[PDB]
Amino acid sequence: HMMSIKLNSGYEMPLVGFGCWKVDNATCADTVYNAIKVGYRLFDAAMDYGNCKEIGEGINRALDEGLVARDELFITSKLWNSYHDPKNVELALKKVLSDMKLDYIDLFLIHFPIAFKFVPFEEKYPPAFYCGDGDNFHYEDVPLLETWKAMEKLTKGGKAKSIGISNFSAALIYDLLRGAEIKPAVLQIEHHPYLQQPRLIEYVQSQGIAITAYSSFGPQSFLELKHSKALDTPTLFEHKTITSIADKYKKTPAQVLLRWASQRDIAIIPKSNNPDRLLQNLEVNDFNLSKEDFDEISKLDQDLRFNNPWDWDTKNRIPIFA
Amino acid sequence: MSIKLNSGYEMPLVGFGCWKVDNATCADTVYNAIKVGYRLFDAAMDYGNCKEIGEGINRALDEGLVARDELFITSKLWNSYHDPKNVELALKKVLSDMKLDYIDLFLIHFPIAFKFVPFEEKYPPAFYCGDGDNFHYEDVPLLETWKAMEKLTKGGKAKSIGISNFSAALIYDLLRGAEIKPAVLQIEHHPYLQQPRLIEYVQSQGIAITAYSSFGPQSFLELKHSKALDTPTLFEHKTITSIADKYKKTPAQVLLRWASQRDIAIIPKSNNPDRLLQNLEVNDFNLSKEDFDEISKLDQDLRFNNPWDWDTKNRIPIFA
Repeated sequence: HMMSIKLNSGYEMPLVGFGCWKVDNATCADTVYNAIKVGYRLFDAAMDYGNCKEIGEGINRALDEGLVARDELFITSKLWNSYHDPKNVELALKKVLSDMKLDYIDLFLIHFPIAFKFVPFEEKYPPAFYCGDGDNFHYEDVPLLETWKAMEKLTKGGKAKSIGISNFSAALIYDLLRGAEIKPAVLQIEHHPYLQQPRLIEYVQSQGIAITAYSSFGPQSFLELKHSKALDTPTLFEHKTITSIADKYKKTPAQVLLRWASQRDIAIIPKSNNPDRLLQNLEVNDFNLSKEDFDEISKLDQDLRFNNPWDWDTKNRIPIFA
Repeated sequence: MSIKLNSGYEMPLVGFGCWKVDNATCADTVYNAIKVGYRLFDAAMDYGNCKEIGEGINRALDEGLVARDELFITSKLWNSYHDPKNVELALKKVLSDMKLDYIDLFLIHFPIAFKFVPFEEKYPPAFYCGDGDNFHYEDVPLLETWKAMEKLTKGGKAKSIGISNFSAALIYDLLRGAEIKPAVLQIEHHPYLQQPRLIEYVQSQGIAITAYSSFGPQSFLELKHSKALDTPTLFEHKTITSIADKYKKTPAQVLLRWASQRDIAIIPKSNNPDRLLQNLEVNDFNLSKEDFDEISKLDQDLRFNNPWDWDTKNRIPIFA
């Protein structure tokens, strides 16, 4: 019995899934398949990762070999910024289903509250930060609610069982719900002990919207730690608060960081090409953090965000987190 | 000194903030301020002193001390009137209360939409939503309210329109469906809450910024929002006082110049004629690049005007 979240859409989402963000294309199909074998059922994808095709190979391989049924899996993808124009939303979902070789996805998210200039799929895919003009960014004047209304229409046809958002601030969600007929089922955000955004969490969960975390391990390189305003922030794998808790339960820092989220009903999507870690991540809910552990971890919040589109376009700063 | 708004009109960089001015003395205070040389007056439907402000303005006008086109009157659409049909009714109420036939700037006070309350039932409604102490809200997207604000500029009853307490992410989205860019953004702004990227993005869009609470937190509950051990008032912060000492100025002048020198409009208040004249002298002195660097270190995201604390049942997350 793996844990799941009952979405407001009526469908169940596994609490612990496999994040395909940053997974290399060469090994992706095997990694996905080997994950399904281990027991993973949710797989987090996106139009911008560029491995949707390889993810599908792993899925359909498991389906063909009879390791699982389709309704047992939970497939997430994300509408990239280039396709916020309502005319291109349905086309984007078709593109996802085509690449992954699936008849439907379980969750389709607006990847960012950002609308790049539409780049035809034939011109470039994944478009990433290309907007039809070299390295220059260009944007479309498409309010988020217009894109959401197109997302709501997708659910009428079944091609997307549930719809959601990613990287939306609480203020944006607050306004979006004023015009939404269907509330988002899921909000995905950067979430780790250094970026805890407790009031965002409280408000979003108060609305019955599930939350998925990415970057659960926090910053792990120079530029990622450079966002800190403190003098010498360590990685959460070395922070004394994490290692002490980890040592106390004979768990790894990674398991503590993942359980810190899942135990608060925040879905996690870790990745791993290591068999021992792959099973450790899946069974991360085998121990319990105490009230005292949570109080100590809450002290680490320092508003350290290292996935910030502000750093994308230097000519027109993207202020979604400003 | 003034700043030319993207609407074409000039807004004085130093105004008189009528927020928290007592009704009994507001009219004389406003009138005396005009005599000293003040031209911008920052009002709001929720302040409860709109009539008294208009009294001081019209007293000066009747005496010929100033012409109406020399004054810049700002008011704010309270949260109860975000439903488009109530937007023009709200402005008409402001104009009637203040006894003026047009306003220079009309701001959406907050990105929050309370349940409408008829003007006869209670005015100003404040946090009343037609149900005792319970808060109730309306599903009116901000863009719908803005479209009604835009319509107000076509009839001249409001020369310019703007917003207040909007985050950059909200402005980013609002401009996607806006025919008229907001002319002004008013926000809490002080060395403890500098929001530098919000300032940069907003000013890069041609939008003027007005600061309130330029002196920072000055009481126990206001300072309590700090996560630090013992935050002092900015009047006694060593970074502020050292700058004031070497330039032979007051901490208040430093705090105000920290905003005005960056083209951020200020709206202090005072009943002291000498302090009133002092505040009008913007370019009396300048802060150095080093001064700005030292002051920037004080930013700690200390926000003490947060609607999160209004409704404990349905937390208002506009700053979360």
